[PDB]
Amino acid sequence: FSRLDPPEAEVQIDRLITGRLQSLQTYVTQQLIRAAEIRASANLAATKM
Amino acid sequence: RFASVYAWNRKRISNCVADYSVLYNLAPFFTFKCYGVSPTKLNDLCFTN
Amino acid sequence: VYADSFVIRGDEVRQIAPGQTGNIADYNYKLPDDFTGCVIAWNSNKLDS
Repeated sequence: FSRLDPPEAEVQIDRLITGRLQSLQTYVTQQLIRAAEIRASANLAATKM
Repeated sequence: RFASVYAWNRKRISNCVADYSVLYNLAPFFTFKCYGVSPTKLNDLCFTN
Repeated sequence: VYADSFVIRGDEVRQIAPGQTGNIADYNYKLPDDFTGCVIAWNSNKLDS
């Protein structure tokens, strides 16, 4: 924002906002699959106890 | 005098305070394309070399 | 539809565009950054001179 005028500055930050959202989308999705993997172990642990 | 195309000059400017309004006031300077920084921000940065 | 008519000197005729800086824009007539319209400027040296 310091080096670029207002219109182009958005063009550039669009790449970062979509880029960083893609980083969080991947992070959350990996957590969802891991959470289900832990749950199947928790249900097995509850079954054995 | 300005140099020729095939042997272009290179002057190193350092250790001073940069004001760009003198450029805009004197002569039209029709083409002022900039490739890494917007001209209106040139007054709010600091340059290495 | 609103029409604004005036006469400037031909040196700064291109400072009408929003986002520019200068005496005429900052002190006489400035347009918003989100201007939605058109501008028509011509030379009338045959009449006013």
